[PDB]
Amino acid sequence: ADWMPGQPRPSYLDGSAPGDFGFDPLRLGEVPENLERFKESELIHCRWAMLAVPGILVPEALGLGNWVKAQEWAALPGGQATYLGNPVPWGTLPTILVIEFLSIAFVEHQRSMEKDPEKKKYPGGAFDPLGYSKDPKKFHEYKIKEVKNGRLALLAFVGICVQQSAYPGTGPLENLATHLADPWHNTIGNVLIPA
Amino acid sequence: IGPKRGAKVKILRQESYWYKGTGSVVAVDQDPNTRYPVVVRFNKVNYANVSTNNYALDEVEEV
Amino acid sequence: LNPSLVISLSTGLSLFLGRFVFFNFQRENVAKQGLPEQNGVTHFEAGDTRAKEYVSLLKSNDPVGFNIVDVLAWGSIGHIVAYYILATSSNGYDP
Amino acid sequence: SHSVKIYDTCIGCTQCVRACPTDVLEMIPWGGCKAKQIASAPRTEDCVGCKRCESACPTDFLSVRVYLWHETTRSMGLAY
Amino acid sequence: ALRFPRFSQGLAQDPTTRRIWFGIATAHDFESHDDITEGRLYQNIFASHFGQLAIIFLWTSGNLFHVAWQGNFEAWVQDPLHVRPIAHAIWDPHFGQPAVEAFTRGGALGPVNIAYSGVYQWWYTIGLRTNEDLYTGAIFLLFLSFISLLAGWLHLQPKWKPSVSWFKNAESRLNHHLSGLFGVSSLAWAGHLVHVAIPGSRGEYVRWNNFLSVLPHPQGLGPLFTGQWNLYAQNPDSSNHLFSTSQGAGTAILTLLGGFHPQTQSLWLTDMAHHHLAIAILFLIGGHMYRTNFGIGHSIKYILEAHIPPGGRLGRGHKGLYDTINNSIHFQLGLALASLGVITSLVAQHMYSLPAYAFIAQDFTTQAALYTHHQYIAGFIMTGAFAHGAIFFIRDYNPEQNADNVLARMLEHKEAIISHLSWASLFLGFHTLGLYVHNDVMLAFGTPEKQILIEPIFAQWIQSAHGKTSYGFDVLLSSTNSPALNAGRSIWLPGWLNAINENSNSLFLTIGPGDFLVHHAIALGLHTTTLILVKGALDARGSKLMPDKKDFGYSFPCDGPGRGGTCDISAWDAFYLAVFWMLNTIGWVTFYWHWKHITLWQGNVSQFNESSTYLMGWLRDYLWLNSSQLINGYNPFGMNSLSVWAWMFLFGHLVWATGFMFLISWRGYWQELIETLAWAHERTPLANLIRWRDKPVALSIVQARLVGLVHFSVGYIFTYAAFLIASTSGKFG
Amino acid sequence: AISVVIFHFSWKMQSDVWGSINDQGVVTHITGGNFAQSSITINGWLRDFLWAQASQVIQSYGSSLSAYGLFFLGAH
Amino acid sequence: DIAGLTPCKDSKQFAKREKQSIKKLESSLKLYAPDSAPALAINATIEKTKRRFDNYGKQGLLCGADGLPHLIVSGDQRHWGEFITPGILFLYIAGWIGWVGRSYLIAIRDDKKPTQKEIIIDVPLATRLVFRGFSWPIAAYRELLNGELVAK
Ligand code: CLA
Ligand code: CLA
Ligand code: CLA
Ligand code: CLA
Ligand code: CLA
Ligand SMILES: CC1=C(/C=C/C(C)=C/C=C/C(C)=C/C=C/C=C(C)/C=C/C=C(C)/C=C/C2=C(C)CCCC2(C)C)C(C)(C)CCC1
Ligand SMILES: CC1=C(/C=C/C(C)=C/C=C/C(C)=C/C=C/C=C(C)/C=C/C=C(C)/C=C/C2=C(C)CCCC2(C)C)C(C)(C)CCC1
Ligand SMILES: CC1=C(C/C=C(\C)CCC[C@H](C)CCC[C@H](C)CCCC(C)C)C(=O)c2ccccc2C1=O
Ligand code: SF4
Ligand code: SF4
Repeated sequence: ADWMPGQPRPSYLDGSAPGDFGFDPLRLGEVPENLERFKESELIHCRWAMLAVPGILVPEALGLGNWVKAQEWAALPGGQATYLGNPVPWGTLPTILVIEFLSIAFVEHQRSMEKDPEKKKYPGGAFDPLGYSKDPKKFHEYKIKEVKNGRLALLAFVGICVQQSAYPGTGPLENLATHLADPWHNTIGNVLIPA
Repeated sequence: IGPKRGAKVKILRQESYWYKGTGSVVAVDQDPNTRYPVVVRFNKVNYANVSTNNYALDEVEEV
Repeated sequence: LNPSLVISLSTGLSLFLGRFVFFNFQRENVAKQGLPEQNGVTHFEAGDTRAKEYVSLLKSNDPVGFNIVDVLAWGSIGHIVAYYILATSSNGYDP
Repeated sequence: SHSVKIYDTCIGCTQCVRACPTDVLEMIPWGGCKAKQIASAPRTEDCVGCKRCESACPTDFLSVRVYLWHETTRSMGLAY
Repeated sequence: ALRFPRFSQGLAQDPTTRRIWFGIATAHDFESHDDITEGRLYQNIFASHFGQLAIIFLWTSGNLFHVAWQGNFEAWVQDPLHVRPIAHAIWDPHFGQPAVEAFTRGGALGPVNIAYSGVYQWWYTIGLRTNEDLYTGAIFLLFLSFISLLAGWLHLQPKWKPSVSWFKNAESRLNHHLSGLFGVSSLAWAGHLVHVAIPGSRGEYVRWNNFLSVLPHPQGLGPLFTGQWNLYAQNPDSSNHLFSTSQGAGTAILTLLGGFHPQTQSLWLTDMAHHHLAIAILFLIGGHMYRTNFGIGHSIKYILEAHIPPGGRLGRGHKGLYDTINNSIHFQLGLALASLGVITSLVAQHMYSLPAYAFIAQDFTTQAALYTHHQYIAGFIMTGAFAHGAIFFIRDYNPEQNADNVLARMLEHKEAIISHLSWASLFLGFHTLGLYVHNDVMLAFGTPEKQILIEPIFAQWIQSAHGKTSYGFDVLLSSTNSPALNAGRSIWLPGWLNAINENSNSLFLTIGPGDFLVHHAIALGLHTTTLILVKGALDARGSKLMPDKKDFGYSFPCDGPGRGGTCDISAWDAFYLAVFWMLNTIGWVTFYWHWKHITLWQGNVSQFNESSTYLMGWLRDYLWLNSSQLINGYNPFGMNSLSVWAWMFLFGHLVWATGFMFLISWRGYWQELIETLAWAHERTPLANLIRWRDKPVALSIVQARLVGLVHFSVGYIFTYAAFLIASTSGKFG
Repeated sequence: AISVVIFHFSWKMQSDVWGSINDQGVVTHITGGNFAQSSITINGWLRDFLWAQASQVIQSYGSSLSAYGLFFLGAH
Repeated sequence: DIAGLTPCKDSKQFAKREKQSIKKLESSLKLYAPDSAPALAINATIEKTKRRFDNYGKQGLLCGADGLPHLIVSGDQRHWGEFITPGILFLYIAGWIGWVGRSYLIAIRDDKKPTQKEIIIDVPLATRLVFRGFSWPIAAYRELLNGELVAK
């Protein structure tokens, strides 16, 4: 097993699946049909966090709004969503709320009707315009690069969420700023060890 | 026929005090008219203070 | 908020969803777990004469078979979503 | 009258017949056990249901079983 | 099949007095009658439910009628805190003149009983005002009683007898019961609160003759259909509202205020109207789940069949369970009794702490009787739930059609289940009793500071999460900036936080070490009672001591003195044993409820906080202290209105103790004795002429367990009710 | 049988025999002759005998008689 | 403080209780000559009463309105002496008793007539097993890991 040298890997994880480093200490994927669903579910999680982590960091580096401040314009009656400074001419709460439900539910239900298991996770066609999946050897290389970047993104999202939990209101980049103030005092040590 | 003397058999008759336990074969009645020919001894008495019972060939399993 | 606009937009979308986007899935699942059975046999087949499926109502000349029960079902969800939006906007709740 | 039944695990040791206080049971010839006899219950209308017979029986799981049932003045043991 | 038990020739042919007894006792066990069919079984049950409805309606009708005819309802409604409500007149020619005077109470012209049922507060709260109101209510329920008998009779006629297949249409009955029996009834009940009860509370008089010309809300249905629902909450009653007057009366019909109407000390009517409307919507939506005649909905069988964990830790999951349940009426009644038992306790717990009825919070004896009545009803109902689980396992369970499913797997590991209940009961008993006995000894030795007095910190932390500030835990609703506190600040939390931190109501009473100990007593009782009952159900089919028990049925005397002895080996006997433990448990819970409240009502909770940590405290400062007025209801110096309860108190002790005879002395002793009386009777001149038609015999083994249990239970209940009512009413808390 | 015999004994002696005599001969019995009008009902034995005379044992805690308090509860 | 209590060292009702208790004993003390055996004995109780009350105050025990110590078993680190700590000690001893008890039934289970060592203790064997209890957590965990602790 690569994920923990000297540890025997589960017998159903042989390293062929992209990102199969033999990690499954609870043996969740011992039921083969669950393993395949879990493969699909992991990629879906990976691709969302890979979109979100830029979305959480890029606007904080730029104009006002850490990923939590970008959401406090709703809730309280009023509604004045601003994209890149300009208040978008439709950024009221019920407008995007319906648009989000209708658009996301439609494309998510469409995803669920695919019967083929390999197209459930690697559909291709329109979503592979540049033909990156044409080469079978190169196809599998990008499969691993996808899952590894996606697991890193999921890991970053957890940090973002857990950091927010510890320093409410702050943003992840402000956390890094506060860290670089004096790294030997502004650490997770304060969180793990109060005062 | 039947298990050998001193065989260690698991009891499979459900209503038996020794069900799923094990005893020792005392004798196997060779008369083919005997419905329950395997005599088995156990080390603990049942509620009637009896320590041995007859079983069928299908009710006994060597272990 | 215009009530007629909210109600008829909600019902419109719900009816649209049930006819064009969710129809196959709902039909597939009804076929999957079909009529209720007692001891391996439908209530009607067992003698519950009052349990006869009303094939007359279920008939429809709609291309996909969207019938009057579908209109009642998806039309009900629309009215429920509509009146949730209307009542929720009628108050001045502050979280 | 109570029901009495004999099962073929019976080894024909006769202990129930001797225990019975109203002569419900008898031994009859049989080819199924070494003793070549099995119990029988032809007079259960006199059966009172004391179950002295079950107390006597050596088989792991009783070969004689008494199912108490409809009461009569015989099963209730009344002398009046 | 020619005399008394027409349904049992087996019993009709019994020449002894036993025939009469068992004819009575088995009349409702339809499954065991001569030549029952499945159809007749359902049909008899179905008609029997109509007869039970008829009795329920008839009973309510009499209560209404007797209050209208002989009660003081019209004076009570004009001064609800200074009039003892009258149940009915009493007319007893055994009374002496001092008993006639003492029982003449209320505004009545003769001896009466005072009602501890709470119907005055109930009927007043929902709108009843006049004796006439009560009369036409009684007549209407009399009509419902009659109609229920008409349908019962009707559906026992061959043209109208329902088929088995109809009784087994589960999906249709659920849809109708959820949306209709529950939903529409709740919706309609909210309609009554809005149209009659709420105007009544605001000094208006809405009845059938005028309700069409009066608006429930000035804006009509406009707001309902436009979605502007907030208008209905707009102008709620003032916190200074005087119930049944327009003083401070508002116009809201649907509110979410939390807490209590400050004068009545009970929930806001406009909150209860909103509650019944809201849950109605949920029942009405929920009643569309199951497939009937229209090509949509679920199959319960398919749903069950799908719920099997991949990985096999529940074997075949729920496969087969639809027909196991749908073909067994004991399974169904077990689930019914189990569920109704939970919610009967819920009723008792929630009604004392969140009363719905104006001026019932200050009617201390009523609150005591109502809590005690439902916790005992709930206890009996819970024992029946397991008893019919046992009966299910014997009469109805098919091992092969349940093979390897969650139900069969319970039987496979019964020793694991039973021995852990045994362990949990042993742990709770040793330590709870050990701790009380330690504290007692410390009190005995003048060293109360050496008690073990564990703080109920987990429950106190839950009370703090609910907003109670007594303990300084500052959690959730006790915090200052929890999102939970922020979200409800604008709605129900102002009225709720007020009620929960008022320490003279019953909402979330303050708790210390005394509450800790008796809660573990209660957990002991729940665990031990279920031990008896679970062990009873799971061994009903067979044990190693009796591996063929299923062939003998639910109740049989025993299996004789062989194999070491087998008294009390049936599942029926496990039930019989569990009743003692249930009566024990409810005793503990009701003692606790009462003693906590009587010291609350008296203004010194500290009497309970200190005397309850040791058992001499309960005996002396609860039972002995609170018996002094009751046992003087009559004495060598006269009597007073507590005379009945003093007499019933001793009556209860007598019935209970008589139960001990049937429980301790067993049959053979008595059969031989009766024989000498048979002889004596046939040898006594003049009496020789008379002859019995039924041979006298001692009671059956099982019969005596029952007769003893019934005596024990009856005296148990009558003793405690006499004490509960007398002690509380002799002072009004 | 023996329980009511000894109860009969205890109540009679405390009521009609035992007690303190005065300087002039005014006897004050322990329970003051209450046996005649009280011991003819079961309520009289409940109230005037058991409930009243149980006072001592249930308030014995904290004194040298407290071992009777514990035995009272233990025997129950 | 925790659960609205206050430290017994600051509690007025706690102090009152000690005072009423000593006064009770002094009412008996005054019956006897000061050299007498009862006087010494009642005085011994009095000093023990005083030691007890100061001890509970110095151990950090919280008191309720009743003036009596109330134990905090929730896990709070200021009160481990009230449950966690004596509880660990109980489980250590209880497991020692049970592990030793099982060692003896196992040691005699293959003997000729095993019930003979159950009604007549083989004391020599028992003196050899009595100290297996010292390490029951390690021994019981080890029999678990290699199929020896539970039967199949
Ligand atoms: C809308 C249609 C409808 C309605 C209203 C009912 C109503 C009823 N059916 Mg049903 N039934 C239906 C359709 C319907 N059915 C269909 C379609 C079928 C065939 C598929 C059946 C087949 C059927 C059978 C076979 C049986 C019934 C039975 C019953 C009765 C149950 C006993 C009872 O009174 O419960 C009353 C229950 C409630 C009011 C619900 C409340 C329950 C909660 C726990 C109580 C809440 C308490 C609340 C707080 C009260 C406040 C306190 C109070 C003092 C005010 C009830 C009258 C039984 C019966 O008795 O027959 C006579 C029976 O045996 N039904
Ligand atoms: C919905 C409620 C309900 C229903 C429909 C049933 C239905 C049934 N039960 Mg069940 N049961 C229930 C609730 C219910 N039970 C509860 C709450 C318990 C807990 C007590 C039980 C405990 C129970 C047991 C232990 C048994 C049954 C049995 C039965 C069956 C026949 C009963 C019979 O013929 O007795 C008819 C009884 C009579 C005609 C008279 C009985 C009188 C009772 C025993 C004493 C009443 C005392 C009374 C208060 C005296 C007052 C004195 C006064 C001074 C105040 C039948 C299938 C029996 C059976 O056949 O199963 C195989 C059986 O043995 N049930
Ligand atoms: C004055 C102090 C005192 C006294 C006299 C007792 C007396 C008793 N306790 Mg208690 N107990 C106490 C303090 C005390 N306890 C404290 C401070 C705690 C908190 C830790 C407990 C927690 C406790 C538990 C959890 C249990 C007892 C049990 C028992 C009974 C048998 C224990 C035994 O050694 O059998 C001799 C030992 C054996 C027969 C071996 C089996 C029993 C032990 C406890 C197993 C221990 C190992 C196991 C891994 C730990 C439990 C795991 C988990 C459940 C916590 C006995 C009535 C047991 C009981 O009630 O059984 C029904 C029991 O299970 N006590
Ligand atoms: C006050 C009376 C009383 C008491 C104390 C008990 C006690 C018990 N019953 Mg019981 N029961 C009673 C009345 C009582 N019952 C009645 C009236 C009935 C109706 C027939 C039943 C029917 C009944 C059934 C059917 C069941 C029980 C069960 C239990 C056990 C419950 C678990 C428990 O608390 O473990 C703790 C144990 C105790 C509290 C017992 C006392 C422990 C003593 C005080 C310790 C002694 C220590 C000391 C050194 C002894 C010195 C004595 C000296 C002479 C040597 C327990 C043994 C259940 C059971 O066995 O669960 C496992 C069970 O299935 N009971
Ligand atoms: C070797 C001793 C031993 C051991 C390891 C256990 C272990 C256990 N018993 Mg058992 N038990 C024992 C003796 C023992 N028992 C004895 C003597 C009795 C008769 C009183 C019981 C009666 C008993 C009951 C009634 C129950 C258990 C239960 C249990 C389990 C949970 C813990 C518990 O409740 O403790 C409870 C312990 C007791 C009630 C009393 C035992 C304590 C004695 C003092 C310990 C043995 C001393 C022994 C003489 C040592 C001699 C050794 C020496 C020669 C070297 C656990 C498997 C429970 C269970 O099955 O849960 C799953 C349960 O319901 N046991
Ligand atoms: C033929 C055709 C057509 C037409 C059609 C239409 C136009 C439709 C309509 C339809 C509709 C239009 C429908 C409706 C429905 C409705 C419903 C079905 C409703 C329901 C309701 C409900 C259920 C309600 C409830 C409630 C209440 C009562 C109160 C409040 C609350 C709630 C809301 C819950 C078109 C052109 C398209 C195309 C071609 C063909
Ligand atoms: C034997 C038998 C039987 C019987 C059984 C019984 C009798 C049972 C009972 C049971 C019971 C009696 C149980 C109970 C349970 C309960 C529960 C399960 C509950 C839960 C709860 C919850 C979950 C809650 C939660 C919460 C809270 C707490 C707060 C608020 C929020 C919430 C709501 C979330 C039968 C018939 C089946 C059949 C077979 C055999
Ligand atoms: C005392 C009693 C005797 C004898 C008592 C029997 C003969 C009962 C005699 C009762 C007479 C007929 C009076 C019955 C009075 C009842 C109030 C009648 C109620 C009638 C109902 C049908 C309503 C035995 O039957 C015995 C049997 C099993 C062990 C315990 C018992 C029990 O100890
Ligand atoms: S029960 Fe008694 S009488 Fe009937 S057969 Fe067995 S022994 Fe003979
Ligand atoms: S006792 Fe059992 S074995 Fe002996 S004869 Fe009668 S039945 Fe057969």
